[PDB]
Amino acid sequence: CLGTIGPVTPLDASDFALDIRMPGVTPKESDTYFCMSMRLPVDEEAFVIDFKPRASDTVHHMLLFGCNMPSSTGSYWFCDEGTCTDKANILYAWARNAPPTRLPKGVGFRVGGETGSKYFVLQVAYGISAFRDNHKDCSGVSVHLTRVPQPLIAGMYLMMSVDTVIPPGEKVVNADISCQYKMYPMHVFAYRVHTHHLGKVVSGYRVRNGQWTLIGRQNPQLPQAFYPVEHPVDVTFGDILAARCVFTGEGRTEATHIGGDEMCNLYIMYYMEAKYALSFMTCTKNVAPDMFRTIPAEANIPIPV
Ligand SMILES: [Cu+2]
Repeated sequence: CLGTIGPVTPLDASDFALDIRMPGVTPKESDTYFCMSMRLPVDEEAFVIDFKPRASDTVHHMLLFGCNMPSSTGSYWFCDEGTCTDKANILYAWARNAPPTRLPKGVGFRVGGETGSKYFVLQVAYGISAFRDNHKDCSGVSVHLTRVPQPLIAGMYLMMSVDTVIPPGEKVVNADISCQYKMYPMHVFAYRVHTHHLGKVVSGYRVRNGQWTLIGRQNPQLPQAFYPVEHPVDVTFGDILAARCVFTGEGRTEATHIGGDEMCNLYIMYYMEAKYALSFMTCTKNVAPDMFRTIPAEANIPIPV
């Protein structure tokens, strides 16, 4: 917190580093989520091509989002209040002991410009010793940006459930998500799963001509970082993306709805060739419910915490 680093560090003619660091916060109670924003210093298009975590020891988890309207203009805030008022687009997730895993060579997220995010929003989640004379913490992430066009553009394919209810006691409830893919090819290289306490497992697949290829499979009670996809999965025009979240209602007194409460989110991080690329994409439907009768057995086997 006596760093001399400077928020923008020029690197060479076309690149700069952005240091995104909590402005000296004091985590009070445990499980505390703090948020801060950082404006891109350029107006034109740039590419985020690398990330370096600068985490304290006590930092459990960090997320980085791109958006155009952070939820506060304050120095920092509590993320309970929200991340961005507009769509918060996840770019990066770090968890202690997870390998955060790198952007592949030639891949960048596109920001700035007419259609790219104007701000980053950083979230830092703290795990706290009750002495320390109000310790100041400046955890965060350094971001590497370039104005040199990248050949491959990263983006997020967000699958989410909204139609499903968990009746009390049911032990096993499936929430299924599926959409037809109709863009240029995307190549999936990482995934993140999100659910609250009732989630057991979250699985994502590419389905082509009735054959299922796993994108990724994880227990959402583990740290919600981005996990790497072993061998990147090409998703192409005509494929279906399918995801299933497995819930419990055991110990529940009343029904639980999948709506912010429970959630079934699968973040599929991809790249696409630059000239055909888009930054986002979402599925919020179950268009092919019948196909889940053929889902691989593995999508139902638990992954204990
Ligand atoms: Cu949630």
